[PDB]
Amino acid sequence: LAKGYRGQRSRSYRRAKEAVMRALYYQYRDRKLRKREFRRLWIARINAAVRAYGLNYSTFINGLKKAGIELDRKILADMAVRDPQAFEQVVNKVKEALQVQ
Amino acid sequence: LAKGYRGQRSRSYRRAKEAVMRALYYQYRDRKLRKREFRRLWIARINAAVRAYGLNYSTFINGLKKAGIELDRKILADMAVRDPQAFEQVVNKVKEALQVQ
Repeated sequence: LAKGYRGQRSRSYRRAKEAVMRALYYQYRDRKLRKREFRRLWIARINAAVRAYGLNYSTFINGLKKAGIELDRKILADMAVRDPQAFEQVVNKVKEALQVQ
Repeated sequence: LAKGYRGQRSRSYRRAKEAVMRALYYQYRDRKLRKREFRRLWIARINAAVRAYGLNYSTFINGLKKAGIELDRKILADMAVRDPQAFEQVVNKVKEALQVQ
């Protein structure tokens, strides 16, 4: 046991652990960056979808929250292309929650 | 709000609710699957790499466990190409451990 537990003062240990640390870093980074690329499209797409409805990503979000609708950007973005009419409903239910005087 | 919380028996509900579930089933299937192609990739390399040292994926995993070495096949398949030498050192530790008189 030298890589699972107990950090030997071994000459070989120091080298193997260094390799383990480099695997961890590179992977962790690809994950985060890959994940950043998506969140990027999710918002680009959602904004673009509510344009024709007189809204922008910012207003659609701060509106969804005051209507009690709990949905993620990956779900939002998906719906807009999978079921366009259902997507329209959420928007209306949000325009209703917003425009109230 | 036939989406976030409270499942009102309206036309909107069912429609928007089916949409959510479809977005969920799809994104879930892609993860599982993508996570499944890699799992196969890893094992295929680690095997081919432990080849010349006189072992296969099976024996190498049995050894990693008798020597108390907790490393992922994700980490493993990484080291095998990033630091071939350090990899050799884990091999030699498993092989050693393995033979007992």
